[PDB]
Amino acid sequence: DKIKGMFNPKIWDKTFQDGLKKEIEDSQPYNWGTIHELVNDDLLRAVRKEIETEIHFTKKETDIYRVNQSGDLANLSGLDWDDLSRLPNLFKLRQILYSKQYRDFFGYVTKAGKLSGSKTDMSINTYTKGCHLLTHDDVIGSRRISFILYLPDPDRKWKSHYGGGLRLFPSILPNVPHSDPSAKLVPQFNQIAFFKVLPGFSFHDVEEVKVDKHRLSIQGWYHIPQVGEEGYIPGEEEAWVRNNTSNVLEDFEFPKDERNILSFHEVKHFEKMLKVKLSEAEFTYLSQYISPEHLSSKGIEKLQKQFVENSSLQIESFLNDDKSELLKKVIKQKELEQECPYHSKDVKAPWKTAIPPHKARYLYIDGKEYRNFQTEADILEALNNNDLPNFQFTKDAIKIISDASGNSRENNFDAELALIDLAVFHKSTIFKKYLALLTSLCPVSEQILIRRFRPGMDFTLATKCRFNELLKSNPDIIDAVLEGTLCLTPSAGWESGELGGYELYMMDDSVLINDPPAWNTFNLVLRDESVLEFVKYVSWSAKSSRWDVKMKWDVKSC
Amino acid sequence: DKIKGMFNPKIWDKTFQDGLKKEIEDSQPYNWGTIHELVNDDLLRAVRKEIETEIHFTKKETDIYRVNQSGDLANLSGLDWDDLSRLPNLFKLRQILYSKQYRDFFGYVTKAGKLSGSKTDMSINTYTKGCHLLTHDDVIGSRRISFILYLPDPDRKWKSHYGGGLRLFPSILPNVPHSDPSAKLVPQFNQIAFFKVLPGFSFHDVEEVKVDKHRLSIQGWYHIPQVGEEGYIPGEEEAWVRNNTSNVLEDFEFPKDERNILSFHEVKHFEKMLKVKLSEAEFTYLSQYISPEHLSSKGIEKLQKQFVENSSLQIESFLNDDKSELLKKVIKQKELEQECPYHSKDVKAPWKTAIPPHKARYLYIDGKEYRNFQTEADILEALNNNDLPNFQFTKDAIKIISDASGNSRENNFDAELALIDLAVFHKSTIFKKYLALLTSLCPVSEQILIRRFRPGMDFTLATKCRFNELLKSNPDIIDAVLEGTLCLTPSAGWESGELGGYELYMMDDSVLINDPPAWNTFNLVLRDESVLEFVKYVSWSAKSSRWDVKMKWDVKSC
Ligand SMILES: O=C(O)CCC(=O)C(=O)O
Ligand SMILES: O=C(O)CCC(=O)C(=O)O
Ligand SMILES: [Fe+3]
Ligand SMILES: [Fe+3]
Repeated sequence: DKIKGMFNPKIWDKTFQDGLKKEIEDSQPYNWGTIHELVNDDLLRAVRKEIETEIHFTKKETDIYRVNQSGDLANLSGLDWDDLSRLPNLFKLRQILYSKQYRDFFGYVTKAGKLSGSKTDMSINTYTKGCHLLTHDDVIGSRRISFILYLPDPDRKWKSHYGGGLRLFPSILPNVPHSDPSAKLVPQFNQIAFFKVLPGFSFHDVEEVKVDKHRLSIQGWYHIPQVGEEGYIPGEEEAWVRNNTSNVLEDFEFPKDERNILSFHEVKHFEKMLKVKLSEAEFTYLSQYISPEHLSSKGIEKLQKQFVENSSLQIESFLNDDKSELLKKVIKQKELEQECPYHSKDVKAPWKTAIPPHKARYLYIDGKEYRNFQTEADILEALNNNDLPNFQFTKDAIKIISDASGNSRENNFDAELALIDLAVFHKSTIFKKYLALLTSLCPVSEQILIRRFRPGMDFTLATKCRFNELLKSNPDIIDAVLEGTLCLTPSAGWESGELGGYELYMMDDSVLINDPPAWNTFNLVLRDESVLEFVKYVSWSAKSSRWDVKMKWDVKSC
Repeated sequence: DKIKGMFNPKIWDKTFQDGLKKEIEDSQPYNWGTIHELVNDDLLRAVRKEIETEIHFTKKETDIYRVNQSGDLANLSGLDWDDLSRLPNLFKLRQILYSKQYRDFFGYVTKAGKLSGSKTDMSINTYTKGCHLLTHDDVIGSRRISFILYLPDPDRKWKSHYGGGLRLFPSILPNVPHSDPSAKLVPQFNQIAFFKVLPGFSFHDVEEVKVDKHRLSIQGWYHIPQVGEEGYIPGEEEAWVRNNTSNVLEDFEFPKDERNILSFHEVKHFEKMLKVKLSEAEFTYLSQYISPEHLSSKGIEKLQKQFVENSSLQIESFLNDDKSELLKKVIKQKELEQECPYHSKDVKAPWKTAIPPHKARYLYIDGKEYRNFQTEADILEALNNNDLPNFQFTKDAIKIISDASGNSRENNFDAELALIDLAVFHKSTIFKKYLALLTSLCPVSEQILIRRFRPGMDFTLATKCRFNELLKSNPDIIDAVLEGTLCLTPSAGWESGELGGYELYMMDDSVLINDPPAWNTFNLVLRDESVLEFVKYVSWSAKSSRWDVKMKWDVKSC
């Protein structure tokens, strides 16, 4: 048997097979398996060499990933699955993996039943330093089992600190993965990792590659049997796709994309002004935080003109010298002298973790009562007991925790307190008057968040604004959300190192803004329904978190 | 001189006059004066006797006062200012008070200028136990100087503990009086108190009469001179009335009549249900606070029917036995064993004082950061820095104050903590689902306040609901405010003693609800634009404060 002989002879042994089936049954957080030294060593070495000589990889980055790919439609990479003339060993590899012999073995140990021999579905990718793939479940089309065969250097050990681990996530509920993974597989040459595709459950990701090494892999899927194949059931595939394609789940997303309506006093002030002038006292108040260049008569005129022309502002050195210096000092001190929580269970007041991880992950201060979501019950409690932001109470709580601890260089809340003070400034009636002056728009609601995006952990994905549905019938209220981001990231290397963390606004060139983290910048965007936004995953190589203050307002023409 | 001789001879003495003018100039909180032994003693004694024999007084109560009056249009009291046949001494008294001789004296010492001799304007009233007159400024029509001549028993001293003091209020700003008075005059027979009417400033009230005594007085006004009189200036009166008749001041009112919009999760739950059923788990949650009789299938059906027919509910024994007993214990303990603040400066977290006192006075917990409004600056700071309610943070702050003090029978916050727990129950998603079930209305916003109305201090006046102006164009949102009051007043005697504190709803029989304070009642009223509501001034004779929880929701047909 020329097929059987191209695999490790152990895989044809009944005792081995039963042992592996048991391993898979007993695995966590959902059923998965691995086999070491799977394929004939000479064959797999020859495949690696063919790939190196015949395939050219191209970096592709999206919100969800950065991966060096070879699957371009025109086959300019050199990989054409319809014509493997220059890769005969790869041809042999695909043939043996989709053989009846292997499929019968593989379907048995995974309890997946019959698998398609003809619907071959493989991809060849490399992950180099900074490459990653964020949380997802693989539930697409007729996929039945996911597999990844790893081909890093056969004569060197791939090490845990290299990154590139396959990580698997437990679930709080179906389609609601826990923020932190519970298993990690470190890939080696000729090792295969695999799992039955599980709608709602099979959440996994590829840990960023943290060093200058090349993680080469062949990712594939076994599919539901097709017409004329063993195990084919007419209608099975159609039913599977339908049941996986066909908004209760938004309840499990935190923070909520919700704004609170402003006071009668506030709205009157904005209306009165826009039906042109700030008092000297009001300018004095603004000058406590904002640079003089953005408060001068001609500075304001320029900003007003820019907003009219672009429906956005990108302001540099937004905060004045005093506040910029204060914030830089306290943020740098926290970055360099304090320990950051790197698991949601370890996050303490005033911080929360954005969830679920197939949508976002980051730390935030919202001014609401402390939440740490580890169980379904924790989430249900929050939903039954909505509370509203209160930044002064949050400040108060911080002082009491701090005074109990001693307020040292290791545990002080100087950064959080300074950032909350900044949030309170932006919550002030006078700030919103200034915002109204710049935009000729009348804020009627607000949400303010302080965010920290940790290296190797944090990101958001491309999403649209959420309109205040109670305000939809109001003809004065514009069909848009005004969104501000005050970036306070003190480290460098973001652009040159491609460290992620950039704020991206695009139309659904479609890119409106692509802004790597910087220090003391203020972005303002009037978002209509279609505009997409995200903050890119922050690389482990970043020398600080991305820190910012995120602000959102419903607005009326005034 | 028959006129001069009917007054104390001292008032015609230049040295006396100048001394009095100086007293008035140097007085606080606004210029006022008093003269002792003003009138011929025999004359004033004869006037008192005529009043006792010839005038019948009738108790009249409104939101602002309770006073035994004699000014009925038909003159059934026996007092007819056009025919004093049976009161010739009263005739003589009016004549001398409006004489040129007296007006020249009175106008001089008050720096009020000329006064009308013909536009006589007097009223005769008695204040008996429980009678009072709340804060007001006397600024009506052509009134120039206010005076009150007191005629209690001439042969007994009126004592401070009798009450019935004339109290004068300082101002934070024009038309914004301080909550607490800064001067009090204790009336005696033949004593006159007076002040120039001052738009924006001349705020005064009559302290409740606290004992079974009869405070008889003649209140009057001197007016701007009329045509043909000394000092008449054509157009003066018209200009005065115009400048006093012709909404910035709502900024100074606390608490704000403002509701916060509910979460997306909440509104979805109500919509889903009303487009009929609560789960067993939801009933279990409700049963923690609410009596079984209001959660049963037929109990609910009855309430639903009552609300359909009346657009209101009046529920007795609302809370279950466990919670009723807990709340009664802690409220009674606070009433009987702890000291209540009786000046706004003495009110501490978590309590605030409703202001200004010509509109309302009471203590409330709103869950917002602590405020104590003693200056204009204090108010302006709050207005520039709006914050939102957070009951858990309020609870947290209470524990830290309590643990610093020792948590004794004298200083514990057991009542406040139990009341906040109750507020949190009513803030729960499941409670609002139950509310939606009872009413077939869909809450979309909320405000919850805990209120304490102290004996001898606290009240509100008749006002309409305030619509959420941002929601006016929404056709689904009903032009009404749903309003709940959970009364938790543990003392008795309210109705029999006429102790005030009643909750009054009336159409602008017009009375919808007149409900004296009781224990564990829940009133629910769907208020359209016109419906007026107030809580009547609580008598010093009440044996506890009125305690309640006030709830307001915007609602849609769902
Ligand atoms: O390379 C891996 O380990 C897994 C890749 C993956 O999950 C995917 O491409 O869907
Ligand atoms: O009787 C008093 O002392 C004052 C009465 C009063 O202020 C009034 O009737 O307007
Ligand atoms: Fe995958
Ligand atoms: Fe008065």
